Amino acid sequence: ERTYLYRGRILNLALEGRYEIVEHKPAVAVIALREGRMLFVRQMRPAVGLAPLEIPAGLIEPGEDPLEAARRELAEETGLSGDLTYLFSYFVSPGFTDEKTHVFLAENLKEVEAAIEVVWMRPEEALERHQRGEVEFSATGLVGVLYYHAFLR
Amino acid sequence: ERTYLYRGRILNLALEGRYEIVEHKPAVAVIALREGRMLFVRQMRPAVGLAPLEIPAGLIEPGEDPLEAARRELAEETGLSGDLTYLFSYFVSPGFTDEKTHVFLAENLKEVEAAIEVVWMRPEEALERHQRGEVEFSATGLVGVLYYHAFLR
Ligand SMILES: Nc1ncnc2c1ncn2[C@@H]1O[C@H](COP(=O)(O)OP(=O)(O)OC[C@H]2O[C@H](O)[C@H](O)[C@@H]2O)[C@@H](O)[C@H]1O
Ligand SMILES: Nc1ncnc2c1ncn2[C@@H]1O[C@H](COP(=O)(O)OP(=O)(O)OC[C@H]2O[C@H](O)[C@H](O)[C@@H]2O)[C@@H](O)[C@H]1O
Ligand SMILES: [Mn+2]
Ligand SMILES: [Mn+2]
Ligand SMILES: [Mn+2]
Ligand SMILES: [Mn+2]
Ligand SMILES: [Mn+2]
Ligand SMILES: [Mn+2]
Repeated sequence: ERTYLYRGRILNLALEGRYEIVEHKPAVAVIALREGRMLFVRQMRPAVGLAPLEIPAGLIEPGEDPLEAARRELAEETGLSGDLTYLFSYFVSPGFTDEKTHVFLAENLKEVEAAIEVVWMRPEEALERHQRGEVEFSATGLVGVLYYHAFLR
Repeated sequence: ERTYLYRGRILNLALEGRYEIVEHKPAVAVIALREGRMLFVRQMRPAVGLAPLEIPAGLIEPGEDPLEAARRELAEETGLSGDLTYLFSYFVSPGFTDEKTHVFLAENLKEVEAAIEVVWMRPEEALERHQRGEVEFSATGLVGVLYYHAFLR
């Protein structure tokens, strides 16, 4: 049984016996390569007090499925559309939250539309800047970089 | 300025203006290969109501640095010790929490010690079971699988 301590906009906090649980909407993230650059985004993230390197990502809204949310986030954050393929999903931190992220690949990007900074960057370069302490990653940014190195070279 | 709504054992819930923020201890995770198998673990995770495929992981305790926490978690969860190398870090979900995960590689594993299920499994097989819907991943499990495919074949 869950007891709710807080019902919010983007999360709920519950207790389930001794466990502290944060309920959170599911998310999507989009991996996109063009001319050897990966599409990263950065924005201020008050939770961490900095702007980590992320890939385009967002919450799934009411009525939407993951593919539709992925299309919307890509367009809203970067002005692009592409051919989207589902890759895999993961729980961001299942020791305390149910947030699940669905990850897509986007191909054949086109500008559909001309706060969030678009940062095209070679993944090799993102990984080197991170190893040197120059940038932090979100899980989505790291998953994009590792996926590229595994499968897209 | 943060306003605190809840101060807990493994998180705090705060408001920072319009943002809902969950403070959380930093974590470590350990990627380990032996004879082509990756060291996964599974445990029931009440937040998600299932046991996703993870790698050995845990919270950094008071007094510890990430390397020490990684050594401890590996031993406590799997009875093993190894030669540990720092790889990279990521924020699990920086749109709402400050949880940061430090990821290590372990080599030359040895049994130091004879709830958490140890699951040695080829990463190729973990990825195929996940694509087929048979298992879910945590971020740490997916990062382990992608890192292997990128760098350890
Ligand atoms: N939700 C909870 N609330 C209260 N206490 C808990 C909770 N979960 C576990 N405990 C207690 O806290 C102790 C913590 O066990 P350790 O191995 O250091 O951590 P980990 O594996 O949980 O988390 C490691 C990362 O992996 C996952 O992605 C997580 O989300 C983290 O990001 C447990 O024995 C319980 O006593
Ligand atoms: N902590 C917050 N609390 C309140 N509202 C917020 C918060 N953060 C953003 N908003 C509002 O909610 C809207 C959400 O913007 P969208 O693009 O769909 O989501 P995303 O990119 O934030 O999160 C995507 C994933 O990436 C990260 O890993 C996250 O942790 C997620 O896992 C914002 O415009 C704000 O109005
Ligand atoms: Mn977003
Ligand atoms: Mn957005
Ligand atoms: Mn912009
Ligand atoms: Mn653990
Ligand atoms: Mn443990
Ligand atoms: Mn066990």
